[PDB]
This record gives sequence, structure tokens and C-alpha cells, in this order.
Amino acid sequence: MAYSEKVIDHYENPRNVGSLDKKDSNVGTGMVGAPACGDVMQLQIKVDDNGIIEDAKFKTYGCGSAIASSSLITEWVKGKSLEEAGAIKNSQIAEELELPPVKVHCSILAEDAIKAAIADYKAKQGLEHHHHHH
Ligand SMILES: [Zn+2]
Repeated sequence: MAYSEKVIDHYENPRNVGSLDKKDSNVGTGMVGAPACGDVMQLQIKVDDNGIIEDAKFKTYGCGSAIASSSLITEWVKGKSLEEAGAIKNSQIAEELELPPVKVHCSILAEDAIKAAIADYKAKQGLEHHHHHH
């Protein structure tokens, strides 16, 4: 930047992960696993476009099919409202892929992920009232 062009000797490289400051308030995180296909699915939703998902990251590998489900749910919940991301349920994405039932375990994780991320995002919203007790 600026005329002077002899400084900067490391190339603008990124030094963060998939979250801004883990301060929540706009970043639902969810990491589930499926002991069946020994596959860990880590989803990451980001809200900022006015409560809308400004972006969404994914990360899963192990099964011989889920590696694709991440591409769908990712290209379907990007820039949309949480009202649509927290509704696709698992039976919907499954019908979009059309895969055997005994193999719907991966789809369940995908859905359980969008729900865990939203639930974790609202956990830091302030909707808590008198912690339950028993
Ligand atoms: Zn699987």
C-alpha cells in the first residue's frame, strides 16, 4: 500500500480460522460425530448481513458420500435467513440427495448441526431466565 513498496515481507497471509473472535453474538458453532461411519462433521454459520448468514463454512471427511452433503447444505444455507436454515430438517436434504435409509446417519448429522449452531448462537443472546432446577 502507499507508494513505499519495500516493506511487507510475508505476503498478506490469513491468521484466523472460520470464526471472527469466538465471541459468539453472531457465530453458531456445531461439531457432531457419527460413530457409524467414524466421520466428524464440523459446521460453522456466520450471521451479520442483518441477522442473515453472511457466510457459512463446513469441514467433514470419512464417509463415502457425506463429503458431498456438505457442499449442498453449504450452497443452500449461504446468505439465507436462519428461519430457512433451521427448518430444512434432515428428511429434506436426504430427499435432495436420494440415498439409502441405513445411510441417512450422515444426513441426520447435517441437520443436527444447523440446530446445534443456532442453539449455541442463541445461548449468548440473553434469553436465559432463572436457571431451571430440580
Ligand atoms: Zn456416514
